[PDB]
Amino acid sequence: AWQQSFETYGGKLREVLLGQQEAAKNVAKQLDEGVTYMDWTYRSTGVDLSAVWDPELWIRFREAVAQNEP
Amino acid sequence: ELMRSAVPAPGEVPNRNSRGQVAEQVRAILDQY
Amino acid sequence: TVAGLLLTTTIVVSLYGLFAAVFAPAPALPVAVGAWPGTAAAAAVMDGSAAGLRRLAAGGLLLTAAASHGLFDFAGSVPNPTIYSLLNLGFVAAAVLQSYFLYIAPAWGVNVNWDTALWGPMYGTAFLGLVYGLVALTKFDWSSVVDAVLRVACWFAELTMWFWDTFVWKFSWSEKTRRA
Amino acid sequence: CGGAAWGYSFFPNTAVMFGLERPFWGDTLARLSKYWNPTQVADPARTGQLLP
Amino acid sequence: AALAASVRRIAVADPEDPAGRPLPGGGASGLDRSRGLTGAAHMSGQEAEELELDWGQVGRGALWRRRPTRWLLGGLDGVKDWELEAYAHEPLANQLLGAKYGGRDPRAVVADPAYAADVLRAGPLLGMTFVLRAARDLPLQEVASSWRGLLGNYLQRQAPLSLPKAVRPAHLDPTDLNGVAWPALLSRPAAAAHAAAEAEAAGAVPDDEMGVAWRVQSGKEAAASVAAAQQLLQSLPDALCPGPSPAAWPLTGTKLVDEGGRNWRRGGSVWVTLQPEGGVLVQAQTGGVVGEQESYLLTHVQGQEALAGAVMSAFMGPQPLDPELAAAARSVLLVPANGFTAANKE
Amino acid sequence: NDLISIKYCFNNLYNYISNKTALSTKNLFLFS
Amino acid sequence: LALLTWMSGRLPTPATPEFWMLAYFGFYRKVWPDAAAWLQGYVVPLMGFA
Amino acid sequence: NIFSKKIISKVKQKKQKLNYMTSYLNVQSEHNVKIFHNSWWTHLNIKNLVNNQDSEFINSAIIKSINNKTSSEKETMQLLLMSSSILLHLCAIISLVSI
Amino acid sequence: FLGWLLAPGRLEFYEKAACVAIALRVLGIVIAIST
Amino acid sequence: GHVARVRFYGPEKNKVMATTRASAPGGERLCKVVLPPDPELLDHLVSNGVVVDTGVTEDDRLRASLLVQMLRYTVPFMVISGLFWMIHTWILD
Amino acid sequence: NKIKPYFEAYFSLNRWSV
Ligand SMILES: CC[C@H](CC[C@@H](C)[C@H]1CC[C@H]2[C@@H]3CC=C4C[C@@H](O)CC[C@]4(C)[C@H]3CC[C@]12C)C(C)C
Ligand SMILES: [Zn+2]
Repeated sequence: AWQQSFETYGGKLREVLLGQQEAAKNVAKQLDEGVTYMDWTYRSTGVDLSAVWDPELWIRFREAVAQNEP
Repeated sequence: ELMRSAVPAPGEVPNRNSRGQVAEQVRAILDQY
Repeated sequence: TVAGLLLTTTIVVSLYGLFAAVFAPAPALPVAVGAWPGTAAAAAVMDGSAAGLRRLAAGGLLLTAAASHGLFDFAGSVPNPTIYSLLNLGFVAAAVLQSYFLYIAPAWGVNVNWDTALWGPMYGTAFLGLVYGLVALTKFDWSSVVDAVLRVACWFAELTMWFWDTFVWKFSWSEKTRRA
Repeated sequence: CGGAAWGYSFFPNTAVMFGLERPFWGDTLARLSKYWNPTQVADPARTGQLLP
Repeated sequence: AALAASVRRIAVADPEDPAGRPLPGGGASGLDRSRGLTGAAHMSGQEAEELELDWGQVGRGALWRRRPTRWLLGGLDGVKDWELEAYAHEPLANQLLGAKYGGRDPRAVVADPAYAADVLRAGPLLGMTFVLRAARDLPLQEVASSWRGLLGNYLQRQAPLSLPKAVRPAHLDPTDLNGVAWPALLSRPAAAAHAAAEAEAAGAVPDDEMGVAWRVQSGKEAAASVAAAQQLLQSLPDALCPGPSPAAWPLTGTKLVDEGGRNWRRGGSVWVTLQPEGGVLVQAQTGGVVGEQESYLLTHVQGQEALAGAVMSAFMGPQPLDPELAAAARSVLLVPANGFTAANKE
Repeated sequence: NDLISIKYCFNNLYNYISNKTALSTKNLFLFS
Repeated sequence: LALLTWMSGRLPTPATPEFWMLAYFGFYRKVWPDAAAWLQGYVVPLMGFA
Repeated sequence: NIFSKKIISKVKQKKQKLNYMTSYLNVQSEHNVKIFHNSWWTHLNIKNLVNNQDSEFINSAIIKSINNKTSSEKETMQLLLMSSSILLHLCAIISLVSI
Repeated sequence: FLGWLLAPGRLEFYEKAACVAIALRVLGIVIAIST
Repeated sequence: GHVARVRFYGPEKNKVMATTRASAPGGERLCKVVLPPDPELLDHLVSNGVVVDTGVTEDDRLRASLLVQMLRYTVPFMVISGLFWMIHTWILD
Repeated sequence: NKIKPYFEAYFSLNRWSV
């Protein structure tokens, strides 16, 4: 049932995303660089997740799914 | 030669097997058929 | 209560606006040294027009101050509480239209920020009257905020219980078991 | 120590318990840069010191 | 070209034979030490002086879509559109305004409108320059329309102006293009006073102590000039935007605007400088890391006294786009005429 | 916020001019 | 609040000392010194006082 | 397209073979879990052989430091130290035995 | 920690236990549905 | 001049994630480097036009790491219990 | 859902001690 609504959401959001094309590539950059090094976590949640997080493993995961090479 | 890096590449490093991998290699070649 | 709190703060804010505006002679505009040494009033003092037009505004906020002190000390038991609906319009309609002009005073090219002793009370009273109209439309009972805070606290309790039982120490471990 | 580098102590060694046993690179950089740069306050003019 | 593309610093060997050990030159070159920065290139004074960076800053202001109000929560409603600052050639300022207005009480000099008329008329002789940095993203069309609207009104209420009179022809230097004449002229006999007097005997006599022989615009040249200027302005909104497809527009194809060509990227800045005889030079500079920044020369128009006077008044006239900008400009422009300079590079 | 720094600039500039003129008059008078 | 409710078995209300200990220590010495600045910067301009 | 898919898969397997076999110059091999005589150096307790069998600086330094840094205040600090240490050990044991 | 948890001996124990658990579950299914 | 940007990361800020330009051998990658105490590294970094970036670096050190250390000590038991639960109950229902 | 009732009660013992 997610596919039927996903079809209507696709075209609905496609033009809204194609409109900006600059904020859409600023927020994506910020979001990616912020999930890479989880250094925003202490001031926002109180648990400093940067001590147990591995940026290299996340970068390798990203590139692996980008190139499809496990 | 002036503008060459001396840090080779990630790609032009050829594989070299240790002894355990040599053993695995000969086994996988003999049980091939 | 809540509407009582709004009306109380309205009377005291307007009281302050007057007691500060008139009990002192007048303000002095920013000099802005070097502003076209000729005319156009740049780097100058103030004048009759300004002073008196302002002395007016003070009287307007006094009028609404007295209206609000009357409504507070009269319907603080909120004679008959309802037909005050008349005065209510007179306290809301004006208010919103006032705010309208203020909401476009930046587009009008006015300097509203250099002098706090005049625009502060106007903006604050417009906001207070508008939120009073809003709260009178839906009747915040001064106990509904208690229900709101209890809802958010119940949600965050449900959150920390899940967190504690999943990541720190199971609830089946730390609590005692019966029958043996 | 006699050469016995470490030991057990029955006291919990809080630096491990709170994770503060590594020294924050900038601190070490500062300490070393100040160790390898001895300062001369006197001047060889007043004190008749001609050689290092 | 590729060697300059990188920055690799290759030491040089001492041309005396024995060992050829590298020379003790070294050096970090505080301009190159400044790549990787974002805004500007911190350069520590004397380096900026020997680099011929003679345009001090005089004033800062902004062009708002909406000025913020204290009384709204925090004043977050105030949306800025541009950040403006002004620069002026400090040696020429100290030579021009430093002979007459220097040596008096600054407030007393600021009190009379003669100084104001001076600084509004003596602009294009100092090479006055104005920089506009886009505080946010901006579509091009609205910017064009707003600038036309805001400058046409100055262009109409513009009176015939006072212009300086040419004391010398100053031919270009054909054989040696670089060769500049002034190092000789200011020490021509080392007593250039009387020779300059003889030079000005031909054209006109300096109307004051500053040395400028002014000239008010005639009954003519004050109506066709403004007409041609209005013609130039009326050709703006579709020159930058010809046709409906932005892909063919000039700014499309360079990082100054979005890849879509429809919005001006935040951080890009426009530079406008004014030469004396009605010359306007406009350039653009992308924003971001100092190492990858670009610079474009857009157009170098000539002969529009109307445009020069209109912009000089729009920034420093009796009714400008922001008052404290021009006030501070006049003040710290009086500042270096007393010998010193802003940003004390001595 | 530049205005305040400008005030201080003009104060110091006037003090500079005035102090030098005063010392000039005084010293040249002492010579003559 | 959640952990005390789970441990002691009753929700702390202004009638009980747990509420006031939590209030004073927690709120007044950890959350007040910055919520105060937030309010003094963003909500008093929404009123008349400067 | 399926034809290109199949030919690409064949050449990929051939590249992997070549890299496992000799000097091929653009590929990355995959590694495998090792399940056999892994480690080998842990099956054995050899502490008693290497020290030829055939911790005072610790406590001194701890106590001297809490003395030196912060009347009868040293006694309060020392009692606090000892008490909190014993309580840590007891809490650890009880929490363990509660599973 | 994971190097200690997924050691080969522990891995073989997990394998054996999973096999026996699957066997017993499917036997429960078999004797239940044939009833 | 092959490196574009370095990003110091970690809780004590001695690892960097260097990014290489397009002219580098192998194109553009991200490589992790662990750094020894060398007091000449930062001058070398800035005088070659490298965007050197740091973290947030909290000043407490003991209130920052205290809820993450509690987790480092408590999570292993949760992992072990979940694994054995999977085996002996999610299968042997 | 071990703690909801204590809030619904509003927005709607070691016998050996004694
Ligand atoms: C207007 C106030 C001020 C803007 C300063 C700029 C935006 C003005 C001053 C000089 C002008 C140009 C001179 C030559 C060009 C090119 C020519 O093709 C047509 C006319 C045109 C566009 C002129 C129009 C745009 C220019 C740059 C503030 C508001 C920024
Ligand atoms: Zn030792």
